[PDB]
Amino acid sequence: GARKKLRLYQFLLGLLLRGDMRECVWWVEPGAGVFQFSSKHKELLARRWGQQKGNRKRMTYQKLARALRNYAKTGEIRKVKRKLTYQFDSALLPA
DNA sequence: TGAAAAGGGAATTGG
DNA sequence: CCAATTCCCTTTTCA
Ligand SMILES: *O[C@H]1C[C@H](n2cnc3c(N)ncnc32)O[C@@H]1CO
Ligand SMILES: *O[C@H]1C[C@H](n2cc(C)c(=O)[nH]c2=O)O[C@@H]1CO
Repeated sequence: GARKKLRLYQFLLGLLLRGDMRECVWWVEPGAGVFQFSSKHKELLARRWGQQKGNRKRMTYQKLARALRNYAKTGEIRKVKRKLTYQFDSALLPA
């Protein structure tokens, strides 16, 4: 009996779709899947991610961005050439 | 002028 | 052994 936990891209996509923590992350170009983190309030979302996963240490945005870097391999999220800006693969977005 | 932002290697670990 | 987590290292920017 192995318990399921959220993946980072799901956590973030759920935040965006529901308009939660809109002070910490927001759509920049929603039709294109492009979103961006708040420069001042991103660590609050980071801590919320750590709690969500029940990790032993406090989650910081450095460790969160470090995690996002690995998605370059599988392609669910890529970094965009804009400050604290990222992009979801379009197969995660409606038509 | 140092915090922030951007990369990175790799050992680790819950499940 | 995935899917991050954790820790540490770098360079570049600019507020
Ligand atoms: O101690 C040096 C460096 C520091 N300082 C702060 N902001 C600076 C900019 N924009 N250019 C150069 N030096 C900067 O103050 C002293 C120089 O005035
Ligand atoms: O492919 C490897 C790793 C895999 N493995 C090992 C262990 C200890 C575990 O808990 N899960 C798991 O999938 O088994 C193969 C042999 O070690």
